[PDB]
Amino acid sequence: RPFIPRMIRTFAVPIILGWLVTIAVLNVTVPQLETVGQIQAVSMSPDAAPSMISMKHIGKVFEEGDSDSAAMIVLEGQRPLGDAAHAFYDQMIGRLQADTTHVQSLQDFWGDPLTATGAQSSDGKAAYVQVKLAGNQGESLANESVEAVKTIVERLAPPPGVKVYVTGSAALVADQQQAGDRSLQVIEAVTFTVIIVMLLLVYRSIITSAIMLTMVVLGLLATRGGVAFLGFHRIIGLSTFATNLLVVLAIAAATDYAIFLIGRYQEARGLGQDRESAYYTMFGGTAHVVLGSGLTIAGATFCLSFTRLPYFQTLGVPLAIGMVIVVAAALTLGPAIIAVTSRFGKLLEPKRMARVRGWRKVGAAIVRWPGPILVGAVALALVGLLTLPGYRTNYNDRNYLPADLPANEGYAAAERHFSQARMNPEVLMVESDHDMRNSADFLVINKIAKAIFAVEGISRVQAITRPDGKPIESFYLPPEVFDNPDFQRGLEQFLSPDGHAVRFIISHEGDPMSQAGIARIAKIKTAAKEAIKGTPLEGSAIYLGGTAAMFKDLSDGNTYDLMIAGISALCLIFIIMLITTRSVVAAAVIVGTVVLSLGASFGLSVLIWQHILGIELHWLVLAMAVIILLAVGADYNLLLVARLKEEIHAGINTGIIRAMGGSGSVVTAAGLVFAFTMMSFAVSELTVMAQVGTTIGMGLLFDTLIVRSFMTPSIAALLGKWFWWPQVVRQRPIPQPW
Amino acid sequence: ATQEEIIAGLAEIIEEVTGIEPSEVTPEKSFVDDLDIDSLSMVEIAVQTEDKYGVKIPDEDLAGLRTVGDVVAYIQKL
Repeated sequence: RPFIPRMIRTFAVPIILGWLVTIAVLNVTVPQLETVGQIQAVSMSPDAAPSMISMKHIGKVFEEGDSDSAAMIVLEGQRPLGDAAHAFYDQMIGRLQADTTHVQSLQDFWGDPLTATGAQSSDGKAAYVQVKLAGNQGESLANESVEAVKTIVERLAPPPGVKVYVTGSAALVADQQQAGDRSLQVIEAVTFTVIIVMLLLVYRSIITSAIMLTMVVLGLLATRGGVAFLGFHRIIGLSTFATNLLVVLAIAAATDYAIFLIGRYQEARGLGQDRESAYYTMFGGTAHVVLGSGLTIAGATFCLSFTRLPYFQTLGVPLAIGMVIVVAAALTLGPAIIAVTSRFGKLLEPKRMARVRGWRKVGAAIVRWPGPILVGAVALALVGLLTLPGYRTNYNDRNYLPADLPANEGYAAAERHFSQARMNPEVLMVESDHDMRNSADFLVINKIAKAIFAVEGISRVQAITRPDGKPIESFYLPPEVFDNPDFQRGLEQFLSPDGHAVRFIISHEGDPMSQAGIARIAKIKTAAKEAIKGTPLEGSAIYLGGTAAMFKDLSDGNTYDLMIAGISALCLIFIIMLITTRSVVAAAVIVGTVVLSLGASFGLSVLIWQHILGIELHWLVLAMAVIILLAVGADYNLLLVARLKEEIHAGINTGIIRAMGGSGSVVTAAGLVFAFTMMSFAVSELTVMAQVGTTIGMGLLFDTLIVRSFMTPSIAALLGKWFWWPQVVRQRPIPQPW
Repeated sequence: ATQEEIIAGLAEIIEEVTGIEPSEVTPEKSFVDDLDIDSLSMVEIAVQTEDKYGVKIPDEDLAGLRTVGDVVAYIQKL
């Protein structure tokens, strides 16, 4: 125990210099983390799911790019677009086709009169074209292509009375990354002032928070450089959510590790310990807890199961590596910077008057009435569970972004005239493995489209029958007019040159990412399977590419990765508790309390978000929030139980009140800091990140005020011998003289 | 004597729970009237005694004890 600190503190100056020089070399030669994430991103569509297989085969057969990224462009004005707008659009299309490294193919529809109706709006005041970029959606190539398209758009002078924006799903994720990068700095600043204002209150000094600002920014730069190095050499991947969550969670976790560290330092100062002893007691007390909790936050993220999307695999691998870098930065730089900086007088000061008594008095309501309070806390949790019958989720991202962005503003412009889900299409394929270019095949092909149509919310399908998408009936075409250049202009954009894989572009009704819109995917697949049954298309693989099926396949892994995380993270908590503490059943209670309080967290966040603000929870707000809640609630309960173990020598019930008194101020401060830092996402231009942060913050408030406060200690009191059974339990210490 | 020992233990618990020195703690005064002690603080005192030493004060009985004399007498009885 006195060895690792004896290597970190005695070499404090050289290791701080090493940290500075490595940060410098990771920032000057290796690009900044924003540009590294831009150069090294991950797909937003799967890589081992039918949806991705569909797009891959589509690219294979159609020779229209081996990727799935598809952007859109909108030209809206104050009146119907004239011929000048058409000339400008033609010039822009020619310029786009001139580029080859960025755009793989052009799915031009507005230019061609035969399918111009499928682009222009009902009122004639808007139009759109679909481009196919290079690289998967949300990947580096896709972002580069989006930037190239935007630069090309801005280079040309728009005709008077008409303005141009960029829409589409790929453009949406690109602009999402742009907004994330742009708001990263403002979130940094707002968190830095929030930590300043809370340290001014909990420590009675301003420089004590300036040093914390320096430490937090140094740790953030260190993790940024590490992740930049690892993603610059193509070792790992990143994304917009991964980057923004990494940065902000790193700030929050670094400031919470600092809160724990210098709060145990404050406790030591209050207890009379000097600087050199406060350092080592702080280490021996909370460094192991920080290690365990950082390993939990890393292992749970990394073990987000092998899911269809990199938004889980490569949202948990770089997050795990970043969290390892952040916990290493904590354990090494934090102690060293503390030893070197808090060696000057009048820099730290304790405020212990009005916070140590209100956490010791509430502790008395847990051991003399363990029954009533325990059942009350469980009743509060179940009341939170009472809204599970009315739980809802929404996979849309347009509603989770500001309207000032170019992509969201283009969506608003499109919605002004279009009343559809036009910007988010869906493609279905059927590989017959034979020439599908005869009259009978065309007659029977519309059966799939009609069967898909029967499902609610698919009121218009842009199938091969006609780009217009109006469901008239199964079209029939004479074989004499079968082969003409005009028809070929669309037949090359609907069927393979020889004919292997079909495509059925589909537009939903209302929100395409809603629960109904994604449950529609199973119905679409079943209808496709039934349609090919009893027909020459039997035995074909129904691969469903697009965005709705992309989300369906991705959400199929929600239960899988949630269960696998609730196994692996809890097993790691088992290991940590068995190592730095002695119990096996309590290692299960510490996670049972958290999983029970997850219901209360969900109830609070759906009452605050859905019932009041009228906004449901994004699916990322489910998995990520739940896993981070498990990890951080485990951190808090682990600190509580570690302190309890440190105070078991005087008794179990009295140990509970001792630990409450000794830990309540620090845990409450840390929970408030984490909650407010996460709620700082409300001005992040990423309302999905705002929902994640607000849910996590409210859950952490409920943990620091209810769960950690009463629920866990009440259980510990009710079951005494079954909470430290391996180490043998004597509820009272051997009776002592007065 | 035993009385001094038990009073010293109670005064130490008083110092721990709410930070009043044992020096001025005497059995000739009440808890709420002078020391500003909440019912929950008395509950904490009872739990601390039960854990550290072998004594039990059942619920719905601490309210009946108003002065330090009553508490010390009850402890001595058991």
